[PDB]
Amino acid sequence: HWGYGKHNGPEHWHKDFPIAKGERQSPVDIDTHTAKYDPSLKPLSVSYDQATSLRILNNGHAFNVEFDDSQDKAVLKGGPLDGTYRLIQFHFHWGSLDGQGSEHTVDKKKYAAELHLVHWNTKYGDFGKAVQQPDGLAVLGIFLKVGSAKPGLQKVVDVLDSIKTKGKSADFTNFDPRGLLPESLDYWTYPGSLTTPPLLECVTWIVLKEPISVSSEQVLKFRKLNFNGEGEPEELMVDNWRPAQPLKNRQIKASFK
Ligand SMILES: [Zn+2]
Repeated sequence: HWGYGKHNGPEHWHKDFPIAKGERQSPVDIDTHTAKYDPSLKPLSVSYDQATSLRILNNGHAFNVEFDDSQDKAVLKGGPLDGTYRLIQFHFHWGSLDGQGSEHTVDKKKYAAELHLVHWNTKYGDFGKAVQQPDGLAVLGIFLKVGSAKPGLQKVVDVLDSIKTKGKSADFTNFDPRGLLPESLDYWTYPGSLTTPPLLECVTWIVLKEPISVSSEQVLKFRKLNFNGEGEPEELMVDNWRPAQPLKNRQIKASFK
């Protein structure tokens, strides 16, 4: 099955998932000079005060912090979005070295990692239905650079020892995703896809301009995770990012000048 190795990584995905070569694939390089300031964009609204985290799961390609999305407790709206999108999970993509790991790039620069907060459009009633729609998801992307610690990430880092291998889950309640956000909500936005199979073209990407900084120890702990299940041969969960895909017939919009 698909993965990030030599024989099953991104360049192979198209064989099972032909949309890999589609017209609105993600991620992309964000050419900051070619992005268009868009005045019709409304302010972005991130309402996470009532978020209910439930669990953390190693799914064999990343770890997801999952939320209760059975009510409007943690929602994204505004910006380029019509309507209300509920937070279902967040996860990261990261590198084996600090010089790579992000999926999106900014003027070809790679960050050490990238946080994805995955939301679905409440008009479609659940995540499974939403991913089948062209406006089904909104993913808020935040770049991580290595420097000072991010205190708000530490609770995540500390539980990773409990979900080292594929299939492991652990209770993860009362985590506040507001501690992972940078000061500024300035963003680029464009229409794209899931960056993991099934690669469905259902995502409005909202990528924040301002990275968060995390410590070297914090990202090191990500790199101790395993793609494999317990008792299978150990392969460190690193470089779980898809490279930048062709922009094709798309223009990236910016909320700022
Ligand atoms: Zn992702």
